[PDB]
Amino acid sequence: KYAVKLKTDFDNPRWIKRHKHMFDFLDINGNGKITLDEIVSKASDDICAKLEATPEQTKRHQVCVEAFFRGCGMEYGKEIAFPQFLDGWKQLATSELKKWARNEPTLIREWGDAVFDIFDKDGSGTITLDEWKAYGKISGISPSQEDCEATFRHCDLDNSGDLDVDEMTRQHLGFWYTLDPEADGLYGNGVP
Ligand SMILES: Nc1nc2ccc3cc(O)ccc3c2nc1Cc1ccccc1
Ligand code: NA
Repeated sequence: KYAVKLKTDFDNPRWIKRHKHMFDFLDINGNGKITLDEIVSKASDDICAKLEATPEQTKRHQVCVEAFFRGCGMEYGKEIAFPQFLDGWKQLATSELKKWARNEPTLIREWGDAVFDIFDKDGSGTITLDEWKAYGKISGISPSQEDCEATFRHCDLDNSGDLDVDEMTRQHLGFWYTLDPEADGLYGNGVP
């Protein structure tokens, strides 16, 4: 009655290969295993150092990356291979889509909040192309300057050509969770 079907396509190779691409990126030494320890050191503490984020921003960012990948079933001290990684993404995505439909806070959005906070010079919550290019290179999500520019042509921008968190979070829902065709090309040619 009150039920609505959630947009998912977890059996599609295009969604599987998206997270396989990122898993290999996390799998620095290419041994097929990753840990939450490495994610939080690389994907958080080391990004915030290069971005010169404040200590509190560094802490808040760590809390959000920590919580996000715990929603994937990862815990400190546990090695994780891709099959488990992808099964956790199925659970994470399904959970996140329900929270979103119910207007409950989502891990993807809070992660986005922590990132935008680092680039919130004036408090209006804007990310400029130049800021994104720096993030994309430091986080490794988008080192190519061309890809970063494609991301901004792809996204809806404000009057200054800038980007806000709601937009990027809605893109992320389509790109990482549901495989919405509207999110295709979010990172240009950097991520399939
Ligand atoms: N910066 C990222 N870092 C990673 C790192 C590993 C990932 C592994 C996945 O399987 C899927 C996505 C990612 C990932 N996605 C982003 C995008 C993002 C940008 C801004 C705020 C929040 C997220
Ligand atoms: Na590894």
